[PDB]
Amino acid sequence: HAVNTKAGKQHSAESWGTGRAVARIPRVRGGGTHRSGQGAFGNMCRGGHMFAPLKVFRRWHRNVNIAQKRYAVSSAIAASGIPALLQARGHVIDQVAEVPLVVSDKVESFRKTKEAVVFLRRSHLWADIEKVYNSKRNRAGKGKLRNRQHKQKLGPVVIYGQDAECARAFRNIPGVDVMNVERLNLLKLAPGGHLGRLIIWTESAFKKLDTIYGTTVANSSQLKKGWSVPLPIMANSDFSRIIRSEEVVKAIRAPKKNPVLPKVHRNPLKKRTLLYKLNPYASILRKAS
Amino acid sequence: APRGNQMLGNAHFRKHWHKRIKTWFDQPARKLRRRQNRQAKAVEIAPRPVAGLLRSVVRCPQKRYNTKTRLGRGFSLQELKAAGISQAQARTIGIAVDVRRTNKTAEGLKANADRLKEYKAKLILFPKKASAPKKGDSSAEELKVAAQLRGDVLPLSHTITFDEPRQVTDAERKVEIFRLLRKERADKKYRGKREKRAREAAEE
Amino acid sequence: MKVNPFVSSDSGKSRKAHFNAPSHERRRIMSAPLTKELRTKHGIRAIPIRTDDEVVVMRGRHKGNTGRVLRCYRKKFVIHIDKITREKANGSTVHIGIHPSKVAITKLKLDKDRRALVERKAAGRSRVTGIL
RNA sequence: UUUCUAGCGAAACCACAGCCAAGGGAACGGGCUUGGCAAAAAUAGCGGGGAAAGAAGACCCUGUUGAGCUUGACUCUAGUUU
RNA sequence: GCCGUUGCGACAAGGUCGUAACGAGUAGGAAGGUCGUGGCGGUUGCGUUGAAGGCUGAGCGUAGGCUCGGCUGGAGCUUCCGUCAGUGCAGAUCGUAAUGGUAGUAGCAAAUAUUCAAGUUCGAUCCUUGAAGACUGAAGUGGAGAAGGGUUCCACGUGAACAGUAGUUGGAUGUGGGUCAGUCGAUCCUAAGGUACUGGCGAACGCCUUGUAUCAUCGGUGGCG
RNA sequence: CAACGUGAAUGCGAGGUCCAAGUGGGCCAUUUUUGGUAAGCAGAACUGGCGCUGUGGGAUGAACCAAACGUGGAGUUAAGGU
RNA sequence: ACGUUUCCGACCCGUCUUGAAACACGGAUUGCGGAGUGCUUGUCUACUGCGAGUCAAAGGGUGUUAAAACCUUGCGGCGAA
RNA sequence: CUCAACCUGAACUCAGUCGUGAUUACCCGCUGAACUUAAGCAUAUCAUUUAGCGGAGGAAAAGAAACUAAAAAGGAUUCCCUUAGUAACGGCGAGUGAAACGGGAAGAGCCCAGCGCCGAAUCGAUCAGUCUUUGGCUGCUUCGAAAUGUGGCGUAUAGGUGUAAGUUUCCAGCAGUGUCGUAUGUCCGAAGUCCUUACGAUUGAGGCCAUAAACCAGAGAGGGUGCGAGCCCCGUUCUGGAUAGCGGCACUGUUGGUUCGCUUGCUCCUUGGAGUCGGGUUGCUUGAAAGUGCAGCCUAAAGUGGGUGAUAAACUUCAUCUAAGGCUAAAUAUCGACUCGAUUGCGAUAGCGAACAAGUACCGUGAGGGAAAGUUGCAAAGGACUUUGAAGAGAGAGUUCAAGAGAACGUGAAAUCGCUGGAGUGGAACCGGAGACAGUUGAU
RNA sequence: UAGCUUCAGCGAUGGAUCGGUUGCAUCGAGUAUCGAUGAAGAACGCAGCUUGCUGCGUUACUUACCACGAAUUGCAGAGAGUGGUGAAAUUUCGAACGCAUAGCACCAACUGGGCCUCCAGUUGGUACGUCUGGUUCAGGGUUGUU
Repeated sequence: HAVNTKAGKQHSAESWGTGRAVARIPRVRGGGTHRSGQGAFGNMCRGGHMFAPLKVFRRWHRNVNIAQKRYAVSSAIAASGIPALLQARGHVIDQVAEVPLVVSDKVESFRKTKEAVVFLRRSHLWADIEKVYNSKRNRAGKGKLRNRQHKQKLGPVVIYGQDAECARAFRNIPGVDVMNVERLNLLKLAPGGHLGRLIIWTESAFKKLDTIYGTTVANSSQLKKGWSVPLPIMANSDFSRIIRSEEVVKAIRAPKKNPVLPKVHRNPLKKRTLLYKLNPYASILRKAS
Repeated sequence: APRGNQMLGNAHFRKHWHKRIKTWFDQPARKLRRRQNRQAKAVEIAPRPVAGLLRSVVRCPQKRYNTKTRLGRGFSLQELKAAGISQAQARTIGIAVDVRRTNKTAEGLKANADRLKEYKAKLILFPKKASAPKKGDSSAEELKVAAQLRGDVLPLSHTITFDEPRQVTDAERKVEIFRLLRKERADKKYRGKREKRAREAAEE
Repeated sequence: MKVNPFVSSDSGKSRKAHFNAPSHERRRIMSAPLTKELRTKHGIRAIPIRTDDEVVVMRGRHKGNTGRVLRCYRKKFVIHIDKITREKANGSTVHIGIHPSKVAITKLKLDKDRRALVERKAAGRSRVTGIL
């Protein structure tokens, strides 16, 4: 997107200089029309060019490291297998049988949205689609005027291994995406950059997963030359278990409290008990007196 | 006013560069257009290979590249004669002819001769008139297998091979490699001066 | 979702086409649905409304009223129905424009061309319903 | 003419506003300090003050800012002679 | 006593708490901002039983600002997470639009001058009629034209605007009408001069000469027909 | 290599690297001091200030005396005063 | 609390300036608009992936929620003297 | 001196053709600045660029080596990445600045002059036949072009003669048969206006046998309809169907024309562009540096000759092409024109100057300059009628969800201004701190 | 009291803001089509009532043909009217063509004026450069013949 390169610069405008009791901004020339003598060009002027007109050759697209793309896709796939992350992302998986949810290859044979809807409803995934239906709304702002009239929630994504044209059964269901396991899109696996998309795996795709993304052994992937599952920098990722392990407990010292300071300095010169506590001989001296 | 330790500026933007600007927003569109053109050409010239004419094997010119080979413009007349193909026959059969290239070495000639022989072996020739086949013409069950080839015809192989381990020989070990290299350099450098000295001695 | 690359999902383009459509296109735009009985009788779902048809108002402040359509004010995208009128201040009577999409056809004005059109629509409906 | 009346009806200017003495302060205050004082709303004049208004001083200087003109300034050139 | 900064410390926490000292600030540098604005990918919700916008009481926050209440309004708006920016105005003799004091004020004073009765009108210094009194004073405030204007010409209506008062009147405004040529002009001739042809020049659009430069530039009586 | 062991006072944690802003008109005062008849003049030395800074006092004041600043309270004072 | 009345304090903001309340300049009033940006090239710093490697270009293959995503480099850039 | 040729040059309202002038985004040839940077300024830079002139197309231009180079070599042109901010240029200052190799997109080759052979075997008008007639095919038609040479073979890979082997058609139209595309027209399409409720108006809320359920969904894009709609309508999906037309293909038939060739071996013969190249000097230009490209003047060739091999000159090793003649698609550029699809862009002071009777009103003699201006309501239902006034206008009334939506009509801010009530009011007014009053608000 | 200032309420002047949007900006795709057969542009004119805008050209807000199939609409009014578009037509200036450039003049036919040497009307034609051919020519320029 860019503004016209000549926008605001189509006036043969000259400054009046000093001595005319007006600002030295360039002004439209001529007469007989209200435009004559009005400020031109400058960004402060009505009808002038904006400040630093936006250029068409801006840096629109980006180069993204292939290794980092693969890492992100793998991390999204792994996060899709955590029920808590799906709930945090807002998917309704209250009654879902299992996560990851693998389904038989018959789903790839579907041809009718009626079949697809029946399958979803019996699998107890219709709650997500109902939430999508309730979530459809009007987008706020100028986006309405720009072919982005509505905003609605995202539903599950069905991943297939061998397309028997099964996407036709699912296209028309709101919020439901369909993908081929060979070419998995991060934009659909982690919409909005958030982890925990709800995925319906077919048996073929679930089996091909190991072939595509390999394992933790180096160069274990066959369809991605030299790729393998990344290794973690932390083996046990739950912070409380290490802290309360036997070795750590043995090494740790017993907990303490905040050191206690007197805080308030009293006046033993004015009081009796304090002075005697600090110096017991003062009582003897006073007795002698 | 550059300040501190900097690399002196070098940007070439002192011309009215805003008048000459080229963007690449149509790169995927151009990719799709070229794919569509390839598909149209394939339909037009089926079952012939989409790549078109067969190209020759070449050695890259300079010593920085002469250890590699690549595809050439075509086959030399010497190469065609060695392979037993006329220039006209090559033209009608779909073999590129490089009228400018000439062979000065048997190995280079023979590599392309073998390439031509292999292509001729793989070639399938349809009858000029379907009803009446002729000599040299391929057989019917061969024609039934004809399919369009995509990509380069007889693509080259760029795999690198490692020589088999062997034994180190005493003759090899006894050579003075550095002294040999320096001797060759000295001989080339001082050839002319030695010739001048020899001529002067002969005159004396 | 549309798949045709030559069909535009642009709201502005759609609105411009709708509001600058010529008369023959406004004829198609101003279509009305057949009642249930007429739909089972004729085999079609909707037809471009025509003068001298009989309709029943299905929505609005005049819902339930019946009558014959006098005019198809294509310029105003409305139809004037018999007996659906109000009184101006002076006392004169003016028909109230109703959008054909909010009425239902109760009887078709049939002639040679309209019969042919209904036959075409019914045959196409039968074909597609059989395929489905 | 001004003046008063009926009708009609602008503009300049305007940080906020308009009583003084001395003091000190950007060395000449309407504002600050100490004193003199201090009572609505107005009409007609007036030219002391508002360092009054008109104009980013046409004087002087600075700028590695110009332009008209001159020549024994530097570098060129139409033309002309050979 | 409270707020915050700094240092240190406790606690299974991008957090809470404890503790001692500390707290000036132009130019300038950093940090925090559940301060504010507009998009995008997502997420959380509200809405014709009333959104945005607008006016303004009960509160909240050191502040940037925010929440709620009441009234107006009639269709959108919003939480939080990332990320992006045409993201915050008191000034720039800033741009643009509108509005004040001045102020019912300066002023509407050159060209001698108007008065009486009547008419019309809702309404008359100003329109019309009559009577009177003055002026231009024939190198006119008279009667006609050239350039220019273009309907301003004439008739009948006129309510608003305009006629720097007024207006029943008007070069205004609405509706109509109006310019008649053998003899008046143009048309025709050439003047100063312009511009073509050739010719030459010119990278070219095209320029130069109107001249023996260029140049094979024709037309007149008669017979015959 | 063998032995010897912290050798004046007081105070206090120390050292290293990188990136970069603004500034590059200063002015005033005690003392010293050059030009000048002098100057609220021109030019220097040490230190402290104003600039960047409010607060009590000197009626008033950029620099003088006291004293430097989160927001409040009680008590006591500095210079100055009754 | 932008109401009234009392006691104390209280000079008009922005700007250049050693010094502004200045007899220095801009500012009659209000609304809306209004000024460190884009890109190329460096350098440092923070974060992320891999690591003697890393990134891969044009391109090709695929992809119809097809300008995306996914796959793909005897060779090229930087680094390894 | 008569007549007849040729050569040269004319006139024709002679028969039939062709050119002119527009367009600007891209393309080709010329002409050609200064601002600016160098912290001044003249070479330099801006820039071989604004401006000016001419000439085409759907692309243009270029293009089949008088090339790159120095390997074990590549092999027309165009374009991309890289080479590379490198070699190089530069008051060696500011600054400027390529190419080959390498990886790719696309790839297509050819024709003359000359020499030699046939030697007019060639061609235009006109006439007459004939056909599928905005053009073609046949001639004892008649004229003319052409020996100052049209056509055939033939061009550096050469070529030709003879000879031995093998091998031998190709174009254009018409009709049919299918096979496939069409930014080409026209026609055709699944499912609720169901019950209750809300509303001015629903598309808003709830319910519609069933474990899985209102129904359709290969259609839940978009728009319209009284804001909200897959299911009311147009539409959307059917890698949509039917139909008519345009095209491209493949095969059959048929009409016209055309084919003594083509390749490899052997034999003999043969083989090429001049005021051009090159050189001197001058000016411009380039990264091109004792001259990269271009041009003026002088000089002016040769025939294993000529050019080139990036430092000038002789004498030497070679390597590589063949200048001074010509044609040629694709990859590439470009929204100026016509037709389309989109968007992290603007939302009426923004976005094009122009959302609207916008290049309009208006201004200038002229070149030229150039605005402001969006919104009643779902529907005009646009306020009948009564009443005062000459009228504007007002008081009633009516329409409407609503008119305080009443025509300059959605909302309706601030500045500014008028009224009613309260309170203050001695040459400013505002303001911070602290009370009081009036007032506001809370109290299981 | 009035005036002035201020507070609360009400009302003016003004047109900000908010809410979309047949507009604009940018990106991408497909195609190649101006003119003497008169272009681009300009002028004038054309409707029952219609100034402007849009459309059109004397057949003038359009004729014919083909598809669809009942309207247009402000008031009238009477295979409609829309779309496509292959037939017909397409005013005057304008490269602009008879010469000039806001005017006047030549050629041929035909028609009317009674006849026509004179008038009037209609039709067709008369531009520059250039190519091919045709006709009529000029020159001791070269040559042949009497």
